[PDB]
Amino acid sequence: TPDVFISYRRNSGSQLASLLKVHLQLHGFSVFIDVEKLEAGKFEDKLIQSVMGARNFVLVLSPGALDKCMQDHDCKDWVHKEIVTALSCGKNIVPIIDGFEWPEPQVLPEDMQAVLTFNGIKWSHEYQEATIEKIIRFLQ
Amino acid sequence: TPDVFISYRRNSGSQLASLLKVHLQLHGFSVFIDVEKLEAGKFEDKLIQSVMGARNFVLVLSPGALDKCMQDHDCKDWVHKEIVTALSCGKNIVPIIDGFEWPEPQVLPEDMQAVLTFNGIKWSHEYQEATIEKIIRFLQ
Ligand SMILES: CN(C(=O)N[C@@H]1COCC1(F)F)[C@@H](COc1ccccc1)c1cc[n+]([C@@H]2O[C@H](COP(=O)(O)OP(=O)(O)OC[C@@H]3O[C@@H](n4cnc5c(N)ncnc54)[C@H](O)[C@@H]3O)[C@@H](O)[C@H]2O)cc1
Ligand SMILES: CN(C(=O)N[C@@H]1COCC1(F)F)[C@@H](COc1ccccc1)c1cc[n+]([C@@H]2O[C@H](COP(=O)(O)OP(=O)(O)OC[C@H]3O[C@@H](n4cnc5c(N)ncnc54)[C@H](O)[C@@H]3O)[C@@H](O)[C@H]2O)cc1
Repeated sequence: TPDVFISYRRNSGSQLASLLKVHLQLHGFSVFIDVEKLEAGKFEDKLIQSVMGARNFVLVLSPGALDKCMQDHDCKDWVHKEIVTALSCGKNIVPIIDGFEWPEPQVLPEDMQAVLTFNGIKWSHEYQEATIEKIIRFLQ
Repeated sequence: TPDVFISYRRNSGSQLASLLKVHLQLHGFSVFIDVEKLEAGKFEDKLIQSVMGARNFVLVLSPGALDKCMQDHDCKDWVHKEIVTALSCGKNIVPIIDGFEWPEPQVLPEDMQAVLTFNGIKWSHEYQEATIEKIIRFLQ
């Protein structure tokens, strides 16, 4: 029922993810971010259904955002889990690049390596309105 | 003419500072932040005029936000200059605390120790709108 899911890393991406939420809602999108819209019940189900329900998966690539996905053999890391769901479901994946270094794909789990083939949007501190505009152009 | 001046550290606080700006604009307040409002001319002049011009001074205390203030005995650091300006002008100072560890006064320059005597607001990741509502209570 939301159009946009926001996947982010708390310890480096929380503030950016929130700013993305606020801007997109301003522009008429219904947005899921965990802190606003993850409510009662077993969260493993709710989180994954929430990815499945949104056309758009916006992924915040703050510095090191994918480091916990590395060597996540049992799929216990939540950004890992969200990306796989977005990939499996063929979502409109929009990476947002905020000081991220592109790792060699093979440091990532096979089931999320394809995340790096989607075109991302550089988050510009100096030109935020234009960044926001570009993100809206990408959204389906 | 701006009602609110946002002073912040770029390396740790740029996202929060932009998040705060949007929320305050949505609530009808005119906000200076550099990356939107600092325009042509000598920036030393224009910034200081901007602090002097705004009833309210929102200071973003991201972690280590005052580190480059300490031992800054010549007032070269920009967060130091902004604070000193807001103090001298008797501005409504509003600290926003986001993982900031409170320092002993003695480690700060004498000219800006008084900033620690102001009542600050805890930035809550889980209750952002409540945080924003409290900030607006503080503002004049
Ligand atoms: C004039 N400057 C700009 O960045 N101008 C940009 C153009 O319009 C928008 C804009 F503001 F972003 C900078 C000036 O730097 C210094 C710093 C020391 C000595 C001389 C200049 C600016 C401005 C404002 N604040 C205030 O303080 C706080 C941030 O302080 P700090 O986190 O510690 O910031 P810093 O990272 O040490 O400064 C970074 C510098 O900022 C840029 N940059 C430096 N030179 C100039 C210059 N000539 N013209 C344009 N940009 C300049 C370069 O990126 C440098 O890296 C905030 O509250 C701000 O209000 C600090 C530095
Ligand atoms: C259900 N959890 C919540 O945080 N719930 C909060 C209450 O409602 C709103 C809310 F979401 F903020 C967490 C669950 O954590 C884990 C983590 C590992 C194993 C089991 C549970 C959640 C949820 C969503 N995301 C998604 O992923 C990304 C964030 O990933 P990371 O930065 O890496 O995340 P983390 O911060 O390391 O999470 C662990 C922390 O999460 C909290 N916390 C853990 N337990 C629960 C729990 N039972 N109920 C509430 N909070 C819980 C504690 O603060 C833990 O330290 C985003 O894209 C999110 O969509 C990750 C973790």
